[PDB]
Amino acid sequence: TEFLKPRLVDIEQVSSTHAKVTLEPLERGFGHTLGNALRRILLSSMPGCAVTEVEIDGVLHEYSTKEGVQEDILEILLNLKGLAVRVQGKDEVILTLNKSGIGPVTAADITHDGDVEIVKPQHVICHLTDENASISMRIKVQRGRGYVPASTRIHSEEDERPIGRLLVDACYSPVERIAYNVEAARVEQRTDLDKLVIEMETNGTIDPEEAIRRAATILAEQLEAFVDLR
Amino acid sequence: GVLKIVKVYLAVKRRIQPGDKMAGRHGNKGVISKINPIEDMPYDENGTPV
Repeated sequence: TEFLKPRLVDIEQVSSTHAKVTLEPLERGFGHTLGNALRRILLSSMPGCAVTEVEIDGVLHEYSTKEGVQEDILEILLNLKGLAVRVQGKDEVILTLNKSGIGPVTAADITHDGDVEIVKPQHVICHLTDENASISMRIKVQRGRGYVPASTRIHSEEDERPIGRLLVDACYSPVERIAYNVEAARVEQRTDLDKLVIEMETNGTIDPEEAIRRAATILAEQLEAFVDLR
Repeated sequence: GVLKIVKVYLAVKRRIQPGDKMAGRHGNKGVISKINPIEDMPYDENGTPV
């Protein structure tokens, strides 16, 4: 056993969404071993927060039309799925949005909770055309992982059935795109030994370094069973 | 015979599933067989899945 462990070298954060992470030195073949196994956990298993429920006033269903609003309610729900939200303390927060007058309703119009950060405040949700028009809604953000559709969520719970509650497809996973590469390491005299560049392209909330840390933790927790129980 | 009628309108939102028929525009038919997870799909060197 010539155990040679890699170490986190450099995190080239080009943007808050897109960041490269270089990794060296890796012994031959471990570059692709961790590369893919991590990519899989980073795609599907990464916990995140996502808009689960919405409840707009003057709205009985998502297919209706609201006066003084360019977008149909479905297109508003779409914008709320891609609303970047980070809940710090609790798993479930129900934010309130009341806004009026002529203006594109941005994410900053939502009343921020003590422990809730709206990561992109300039994110568009709805367009108010008429000055007389006012919009009011209650946006529930819950935490989960992966992607939970509204068609899978309308066939499980349904204990309380309040008429006026629109469910939304949850985009819980924060990682949008991920693709690991391999480059020259140029260490001491290892030569063969190289590195592993993990390029991540995420939303706002989950931080590149933090996310890779969590993904390696999930893989190590699955490996407990193969180390401990034989 | 008819005294009154109530017409109800439902809205189903059906998503794609195995069995649904798809095609292009050159007569190339097909049936979805499996929705493969994003983790499993092919991806180019850039990293973007098919």
